[PDB]
Amino acid sequence: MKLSPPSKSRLARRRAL
Amino acid sequence: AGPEMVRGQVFDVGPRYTNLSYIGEGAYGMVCSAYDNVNKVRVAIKKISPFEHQTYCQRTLREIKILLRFRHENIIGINDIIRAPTIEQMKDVYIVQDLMETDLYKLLKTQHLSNDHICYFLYQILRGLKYIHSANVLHRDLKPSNLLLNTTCDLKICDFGLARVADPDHDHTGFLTEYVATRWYRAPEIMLNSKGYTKSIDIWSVGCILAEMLSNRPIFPGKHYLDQLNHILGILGSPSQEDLNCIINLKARNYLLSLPHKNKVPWNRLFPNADSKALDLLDKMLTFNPHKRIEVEQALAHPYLEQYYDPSDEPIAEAPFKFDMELDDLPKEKLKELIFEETARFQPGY
Ligand SMILES: Nc1ncnc2c1ncn2[C@@H]1O[C@H](COP(=O)(O)OP(=O)(O)NP(=O)(O)O)[C@@H](O)[C@H]1O
Repeated sequence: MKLSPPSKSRLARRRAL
Repeated sequence: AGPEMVRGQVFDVGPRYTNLSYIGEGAYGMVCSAYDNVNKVRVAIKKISPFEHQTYCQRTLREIKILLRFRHENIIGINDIIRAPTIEQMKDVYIVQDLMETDLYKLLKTQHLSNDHICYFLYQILRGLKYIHSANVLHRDLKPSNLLLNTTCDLKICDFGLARVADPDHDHTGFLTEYVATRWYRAPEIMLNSKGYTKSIDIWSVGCILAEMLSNRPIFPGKHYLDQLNHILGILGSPSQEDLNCIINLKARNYLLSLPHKNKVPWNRLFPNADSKALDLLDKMLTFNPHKRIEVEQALAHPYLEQYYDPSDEPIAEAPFKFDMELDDLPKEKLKELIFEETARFQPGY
């Protein structure tokens, strides 16, 4: 499996706001 | 034509679920993916066949009751359960869940994780554990194979068959000698003691998982509990007498105390390429003395996890989890009844 960057994950995206 | 068989055994889950494909097996369950003809998506289905063994019945009941009650982004849910229409006919149970793409055990075989991935996976593990612990439940069996993962980096904890309500006076021998696939993530006190377990046993396991994400090797492997304890002592150094006073059996304690002295190995010597903040947190999770381990809330507030820290979005349970009665001393026949009752709500036309 090729992981996407964590920043693309929904929970991570909530934290980035 | 007919009920589909996978790797030799029937998965009697049609007509709703069809086109089965093997994913893998644990020590108790065989897991396949399946197409759900109602919702038009592929799902995961775990078949267990527990009813001839009291302990397997316990696992099945605990996992079903707990996962049906819990609701959290980083914990696998149960969406459906299939079993026979009568208790007499019921030999198998099929637990239907969201299909995750892999687990951490499988992924660590194939690749070394970046620090960014380690950090976010660790955050999710602890966020899910916060919810579990808030319900006064110990998972008791955290390990890479029960951390489910997707390509989006979403992580969900699964495999709650050994989960118990925290009770430091509860004395359940059985756990020490019952078969499991791996003991390498177990806290030292639970390799030796049959009671007094606390939430800190899960923090130990998470520490072991963190170490293994850093290096792609298990930190404390071993052939059995004595070998494993030697691995622990060889890294953490010799426990103090007060550290070892948590061990109940005096001859076990005296055995440990009599072993050759070991110095602590500094974490940055074992993991020279690891983030120093990660190692600081690791150090605070992997302490021999259970009372001295960081607990989940303070761990979430550790600097390693700062980019993900937000106490406004780390949900807790509405109430402690409760079993109606102590399962330990119930006959397998009574446990079967309780499993039948808990699964009734999913029967067609209920
Ligand atoms: N919802 C799921 N989606 C994808 N894979 C899953 C899912 N549930 C389980 N698995 C996989 O199936 C394996 C076994 O599931 P698990 O619930 O741990 O089974 P078990 O036999 O009851 N307990 P154990 O021996 O501790 O693994 C896991 O390690 C995963 O690889």
